[PDB]
Amino acid sequence: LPVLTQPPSVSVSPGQTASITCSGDKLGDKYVCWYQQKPGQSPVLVIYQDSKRPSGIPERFSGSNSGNTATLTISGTQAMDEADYYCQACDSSTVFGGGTKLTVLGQPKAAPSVTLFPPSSEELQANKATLVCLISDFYPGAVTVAWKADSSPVKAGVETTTPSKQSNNKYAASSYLSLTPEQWKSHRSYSCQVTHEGSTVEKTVAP
Amino acid sequence: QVQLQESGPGLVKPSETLSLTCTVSGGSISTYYWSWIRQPPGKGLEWIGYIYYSGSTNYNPSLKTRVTISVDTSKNQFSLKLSSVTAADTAVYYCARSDYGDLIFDYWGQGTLVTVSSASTKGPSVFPLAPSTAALGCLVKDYFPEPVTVSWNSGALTSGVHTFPAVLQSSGLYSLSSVVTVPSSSLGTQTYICNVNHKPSNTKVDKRVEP
Amino acid sequence: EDPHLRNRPGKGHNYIDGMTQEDATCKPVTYAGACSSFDVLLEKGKFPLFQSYAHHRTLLEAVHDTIIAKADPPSCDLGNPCMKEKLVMKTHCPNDYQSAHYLNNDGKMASVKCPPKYELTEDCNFCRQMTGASLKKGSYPLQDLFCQSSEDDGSKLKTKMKGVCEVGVQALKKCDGQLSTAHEVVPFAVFKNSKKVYLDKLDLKTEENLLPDSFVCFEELKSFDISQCPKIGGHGSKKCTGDAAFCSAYECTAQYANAYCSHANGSGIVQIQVSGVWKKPLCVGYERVVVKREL
Repeated sequence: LPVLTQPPSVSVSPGQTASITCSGDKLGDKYVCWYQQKPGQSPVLVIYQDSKRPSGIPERFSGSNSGNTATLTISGTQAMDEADYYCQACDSSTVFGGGTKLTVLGQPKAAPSVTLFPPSSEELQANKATLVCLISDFYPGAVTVAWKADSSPVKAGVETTTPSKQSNNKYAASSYLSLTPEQWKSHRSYSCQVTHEGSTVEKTVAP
Repeated sequence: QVQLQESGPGLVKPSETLSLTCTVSGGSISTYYWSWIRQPPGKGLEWIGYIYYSGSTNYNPSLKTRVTISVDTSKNQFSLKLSSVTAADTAVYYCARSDYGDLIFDYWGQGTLVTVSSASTKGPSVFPLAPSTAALGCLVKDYFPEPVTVSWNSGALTSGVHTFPAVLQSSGLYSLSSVVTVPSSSLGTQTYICNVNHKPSNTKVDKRVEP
Repeated sequence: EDPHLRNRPGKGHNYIDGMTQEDATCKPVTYAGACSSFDVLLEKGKFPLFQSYAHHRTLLEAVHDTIIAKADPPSCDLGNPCMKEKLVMKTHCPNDYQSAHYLNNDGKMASVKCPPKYELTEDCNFCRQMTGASLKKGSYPLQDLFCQSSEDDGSKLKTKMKGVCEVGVQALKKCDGQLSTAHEVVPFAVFKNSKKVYLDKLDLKTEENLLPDSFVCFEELKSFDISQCPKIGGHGSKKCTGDAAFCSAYECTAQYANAYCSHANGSGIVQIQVSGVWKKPLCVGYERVVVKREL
């Protein structure tokens, strides 16, 4: 059964020319399609029959196919074009390529915006207690999250998501701290400390 | 103008049969090719098979022994059956349309996630994240399997809504949060209700959030 | 004017093997959709013989109905095996075809096929790299013909043509004198066990009957297989109605009918006069080939 190989991870600085390769034996005898997929949504056809463009697709998108290699090229790559790119043999024995993530360099650093909610009184009536730390709109896509009860690191019960790309190309993350109602009431404050690229952003709550 | 809409359970036990249905709207089955495609979490696309109105089919050879695709022109839908299912079948399942048997997919459905697991379905608890621009929200706690959809004021409130990706806890249950930013002036005078939909448990909660 | 030309007898498969990408509209051909292997046959005055017998089988339908065998090898890409028979025949191919098919001298279906992303030239003797939008997904019929099953033996029928020295690839005798040459549109027939039989005159008669290929059935029209209909005092899965000829043989339920079945006009068993005798052929057609006549 056929296999087409793309590179993971192509990188390009804005306005420059990105090129995604897709290889397989005698691939030049088959027609090739390309699809762009953005976080959380369905693939979108961007190139079909090696080089044609669907009605409504920016003309900076072009493609070509010859020999053992098809190529999808974006001229003047924008931030808009950060996505995964799949090639397909849209011919007799159909197969997709493994996919290429396209990162467009030089986008500006942004610090996380952090919102921190205390336990709801409904949850305290359920004799449970959760603190929610919501972390949005930061670039690059890496944070670390430390929790304090007044002064000192929190023993246990924190769960943090890996960061995930938003629509606007920035990242989001969540941290949850679970406590007994007694642990909530017994301290004077709780803090979520989010550290992004050396600098720390800290919100607090109190019973 | 076509819309494709996948429906089916979100949870299938190992060795059992998975079943999905795609409903075509604003169009018809007609003479197109109708395909099922899947994507394992974090991985690439794989084509499963196609059918056309006459009932004739063509399957990925890696899967042909476990795949059935069927069509219902009178109801404008088509269906997938994937049998003796395994953890490798956990994926988002997409329906897609193509003009010809070269499978140029120019219309796609939204995708349904199907998780293969022996775990039981569990419907979520919903709690209000009261406001202290003001942020308010809904905490959706301890559900299985993913996904859960949230709307605010029956979908009337869209600008300023951030529904965060779920955390998967040590318990094996998921949780997520929905937050909406509003005018601080409005907080005494507008109603904010979050609507939580967990299909795999047929749970549906509408929670009011006040200061 | 007949509204059921796309409601085909037999299976109605109009595709050549290894060109499978318009099966949804070509396997079978029916009322809806476009088929690059079939539609051309219904354009006004392009295939006159087939249009006078449009409820008989195309060459491709006859292959998939096992009436006609596929040549051996079944394609050829463009130099020796093909192109002998192909080069004596003068044909115009529309643009964007990768394939074109014909009945060869042995009475089998042969084809010429271009490489991927190549098309046939207007004379169908060469292939060139894709000019234009899109290759079509079917094969172009190079002959004007129609077909039918037959058990009539023609192992004794050989081309006989007065004053003709060569017609196509067949040399009929030795002519020592000088010859005149021309591309001629020549009637031919193919029988059980015969080679292609070229003819000086085409002479045909239809004998009508009430067999399944004499009716077309339909539920926007949709095709319905008459084999689902119960004959009178017999079993069947669906409920049907039709004209009087149909009701004379099948059960007729004017109120609970799923489908209606009319007589397919022009249908029947076709016979051809060969050296004064009437014989039932497998295919009959016209072909534009080189002919050499004595002077």
